Amino acid sequence: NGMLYPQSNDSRIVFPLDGVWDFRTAGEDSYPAEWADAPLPEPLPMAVPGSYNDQNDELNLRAHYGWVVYQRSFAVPSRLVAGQRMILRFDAATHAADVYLNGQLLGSHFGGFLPFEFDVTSALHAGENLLTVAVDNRIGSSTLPVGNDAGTAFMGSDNANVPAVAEAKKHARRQNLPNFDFFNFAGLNRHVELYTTPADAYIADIAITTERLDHIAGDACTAANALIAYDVTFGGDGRQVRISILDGEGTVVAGVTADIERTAKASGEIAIRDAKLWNPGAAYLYTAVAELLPSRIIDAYRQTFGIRTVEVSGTTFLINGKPFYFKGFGKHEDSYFHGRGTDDVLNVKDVSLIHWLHANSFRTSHYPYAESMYDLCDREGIVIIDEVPAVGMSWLQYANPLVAERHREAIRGMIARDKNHPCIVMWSIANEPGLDGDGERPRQAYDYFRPLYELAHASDPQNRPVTLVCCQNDYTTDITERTMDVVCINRYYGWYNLSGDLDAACHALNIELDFWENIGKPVMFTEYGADTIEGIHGTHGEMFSEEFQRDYYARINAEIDKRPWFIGEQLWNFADFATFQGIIRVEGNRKGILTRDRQPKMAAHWLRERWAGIPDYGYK
Amino acid sequence: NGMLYPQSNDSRIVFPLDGVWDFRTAGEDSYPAEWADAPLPEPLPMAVPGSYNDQNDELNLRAHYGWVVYQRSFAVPSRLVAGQRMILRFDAATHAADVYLNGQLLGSHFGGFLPFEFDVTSALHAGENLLTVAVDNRIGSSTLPVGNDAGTAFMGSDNANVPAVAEAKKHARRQNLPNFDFFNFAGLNRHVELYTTPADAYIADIAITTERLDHIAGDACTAANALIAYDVTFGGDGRQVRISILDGEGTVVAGVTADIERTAKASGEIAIRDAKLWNPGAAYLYTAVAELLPSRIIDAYRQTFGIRTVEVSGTTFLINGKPFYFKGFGKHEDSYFHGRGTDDVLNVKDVSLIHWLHANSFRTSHYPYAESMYDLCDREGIVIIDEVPAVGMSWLQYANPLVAERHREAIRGMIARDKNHPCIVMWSIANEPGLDGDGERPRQAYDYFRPLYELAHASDPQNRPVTLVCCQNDYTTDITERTMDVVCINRYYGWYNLSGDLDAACHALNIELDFWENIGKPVMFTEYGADTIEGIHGTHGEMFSEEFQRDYYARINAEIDKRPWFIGEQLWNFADFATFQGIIRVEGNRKGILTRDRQPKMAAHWLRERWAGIPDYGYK
Repeated sequence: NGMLYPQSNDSRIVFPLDGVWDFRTAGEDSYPAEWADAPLPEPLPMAVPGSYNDQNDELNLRAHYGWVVYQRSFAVPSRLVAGQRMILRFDAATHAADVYLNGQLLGSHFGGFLPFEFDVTSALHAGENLLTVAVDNRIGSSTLPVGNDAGTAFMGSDNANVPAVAEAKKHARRQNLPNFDFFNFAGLNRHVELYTTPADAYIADIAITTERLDHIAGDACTAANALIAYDVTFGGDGRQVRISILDGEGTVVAGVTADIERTAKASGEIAIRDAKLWNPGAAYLYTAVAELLPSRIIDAYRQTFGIRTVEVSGTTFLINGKPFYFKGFGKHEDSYFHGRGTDDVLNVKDVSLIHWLHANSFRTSHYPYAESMYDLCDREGIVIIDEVPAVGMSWLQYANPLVAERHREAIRGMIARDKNHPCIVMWSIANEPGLDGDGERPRQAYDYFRPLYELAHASDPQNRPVTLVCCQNDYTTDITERTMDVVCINRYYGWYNLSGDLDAACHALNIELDFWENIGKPVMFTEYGADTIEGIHGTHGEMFSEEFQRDYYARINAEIDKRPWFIGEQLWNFADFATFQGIIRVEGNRKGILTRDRQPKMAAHWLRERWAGIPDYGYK
Repeated sequence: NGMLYPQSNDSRIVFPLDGVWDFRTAGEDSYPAEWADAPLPEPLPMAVPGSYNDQNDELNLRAHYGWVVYQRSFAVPSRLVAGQRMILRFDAATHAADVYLNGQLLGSHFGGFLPFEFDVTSALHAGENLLTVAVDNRIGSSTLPVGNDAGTAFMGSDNANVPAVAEAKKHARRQNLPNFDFFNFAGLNRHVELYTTPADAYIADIAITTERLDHIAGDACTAANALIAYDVTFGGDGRQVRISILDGEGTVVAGVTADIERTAKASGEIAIRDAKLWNPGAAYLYTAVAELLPSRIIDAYRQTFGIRTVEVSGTTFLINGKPFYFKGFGKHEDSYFHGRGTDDVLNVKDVSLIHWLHANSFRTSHYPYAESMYDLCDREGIVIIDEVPAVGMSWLQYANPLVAERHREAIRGMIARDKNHPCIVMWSIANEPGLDGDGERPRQAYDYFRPLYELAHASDPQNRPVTLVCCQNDYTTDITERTMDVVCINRYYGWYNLSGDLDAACHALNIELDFWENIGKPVMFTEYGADTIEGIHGTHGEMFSEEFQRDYYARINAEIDKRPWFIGEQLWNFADFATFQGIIRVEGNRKGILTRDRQPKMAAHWLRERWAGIPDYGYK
């Protein structure tokens, strides 16, 4: 269950496998088995980590459907592997992968956005090893994120009644048709590494929680006492683990030795007096050092954490008991040459842009992001809503057992991966599924989602709030969104409807606001905005101009400011990003308040000025 | 019935009324009629001719619904009006006008793209005269071009099932919702002038026709003999008219003196040897000078004309008996500050661009253009397909008698204004009306359009072919298009359907071309294309890039080159132009091969190269 990010220390070494690999495209539903047995013939170079789609302009890899195959060699010293447990970790391979080492199948994985690993202690050998990783990009009616099996991509144009068109569709080259509004970037999107733990007994998982705060200071910077809980799981095979709590200067401030009981597990609580709390805008981090004992140490793992509480109370969202206000946007992992490939230079810049804007939060629309971005947000005091790739879903999926299982896997796997970040305050279990309509459809959606909501509460030792991000729908027949712990709505009044009329758009919004006023749940925007081509200007700004985007936020934000129970504004989007090509996507989605190159459109300046005058705590 | 453009000479003077008029916005369904009795109060300046929408950036005149009132003063010497018939001509007031001169209502007009005039002999007086013109911009289900009474504009986005949207629509500010893909520019779009004829008897109309050509040269530059026919109508009240035919040097090469018979009319024929023929790419113009005899001259008009025949024969389009191929585009009367207002600097520049491109034709999409433009294409050898504003129609309109009358007025009024131009080779009676479907719908559309097809044939003394420009539809249940003289199809395979997939698009195209091969009529494109933002580039061009627009035409044009019966390629559009705002219109329609400022995109260079190798005659 545990997927602690590989660490190097006195018991453990991490050997990164990143670099420029060999690569070949292969078939729509096969690849040659002998490519895992001997060097790939006539290989193309491919950097990892990185999407493969934008790394070759001689090929049209954006159009590729099916498999591709990655390969490299690596050698490691014998004295490093001797006696150790050897683990090969894939931070992400999108969407599915088969992995081979020295011609032997290690195993397969499905789920493009969460890590998997393999024990390679016995397949490794001395000298050069040959690592082949076949990667399947296919999406469809049973994958998460959801592909369309036939027809068009999401928000695609059609003339389906034209006989020529129905006929030509039967014979068109097969391609992935996203039922989601971002490009289907594929491949070894995050890092690959070999790493070492002791073999006889090792730390397999840690979980740290904030159980209780007594007498939080008026400014929320400290509490008189913090009660944290620890849970350490071990693998392998009278034993003990020492747990030391380090403050932000590394000083030991608490420490206990705990008995390991046999799914070997040490569990307990620790009191921290004068604890320093973690807050949006004022991060503070501790470390939990777990040392498995035999003076010598058998195994060790340093787990970062932050001391804070999260609680929904009536129509308030309380962090360390203070009424928080979300200022932010949905993001994407998306950039010009990487595609969805992790890039920590961009993560760092993006976090400073978040501060420059005076935002305080974002959502991982629409898949768990690379692990380092959460470590960055823990240290920079940015709040995250962590979301699974359950985007594109409708009634066809709810009745599909394989989708339900993949959905539960993504939820468990996300929470297992990310449970220790203080910056995560809330989980999202889907983006824009079909929840409304008539007949049994609202109930069928409810019955699909209610156990997933429960599953997110039960997998999280911190028991954070759980939401479901809702599309623009008939809010009167949707019975699912209103039961979430926070209502998170995507609304495009004045863009996809009442187009360009901000008066009518604000009047429509207030009518739906009047509906949510009585539900008695905290409500926030998780999407709203307007496609905007930088450099299109007008004195009376129309759709696609910079002015219209600034006018859109100014008018919409003035409405929600009148609602005490509206606790957050996460717009769509932080930055322009790539989508499948289509008549409404001008080189992708252009709702960024920043360009794809992260430059600020007029609305970013206006939003930065508004957010500089809105406090994290106490705005409502 | 005739609308000869105002001409000055020994018997007639034209007094222009263009310039900077006074102006006011008024109400949605009314304006103050006492404004005709005195200077408009607190007036704005407004240049005439021109759309008013983009002449004031303090107000949002693009958003204006209803009436505006223009006004100016003018004075002329009494010795000029003395004894003369005084005609006040509006070349175009879009869409409807009430016209007042010195407080007297002169009358009203509907039809925003065709000239209309009033006899003011008895409403003029010495000194300053006060001219007041109310202009009505409203469109709806009984106008041509067609507006939508509720709902969205054409190609508009909606979320109609959201209750807040349905409720906000009831109270939204009224705006015109075009059922056509171009901005509803209104005002005194074309020139205003007062002109003189003799009162007692005057030339009222002139029509010249090329009746027959004997022994046309191999290169079609001359014929051994040409038979032309004249028809001169007079107003007012043993008389005669002298008709002289001047060649391009002004030499009288033929001439006749004809008897006038009462409705007063002179008609006859005139043989012209070694006649110099008007062809695409090689214009030649004659002048028919009509002189009303009493040695003195009572009245005179100089009517330009060109000698050429047009004939559809099987699957060929014959100009002077040679098989012609259309190269060109739909156009728009559209530019940055003028809106739809006429601009002769622009007309001259566009005609030079048509030459630069090696194009030979365009269509007047989707309304008759200004009269100067056709004179310019007469002298520059550019063929025109002339089209009425019947755009946006479906079954709702076919049962409306007010609309059917407007449609007959537009066809008769277009052809009466334009009959003499040799550059006009073909009439279009409608753009993209609903024609297909099931039940009685196809037959209803056929019963509506067939009398209009006959009316165009019978209004035109030259009896040129008539078409109807068809939208992308189910060509197997459309039964009207196939009965036109030439089949003119708007097709967006690979743009609005099969999006981005040029192989699938070309397959679909060929399936439809197989249908049309069996029909046996000459066929041509009148629209096809791809929105394109200049500067957007990719090595594998995706939609909106310049490379995609170029690849779109390369692939499509290689398919129609395989079809001998496919007689023309008029793409959409010559240049980017403004539309009602919406999610598919990035600052208007971007399918121009030129930008709105007439700069070549990549595709314009590619097309220029293809067209330079394609002859006007004999390519197929």
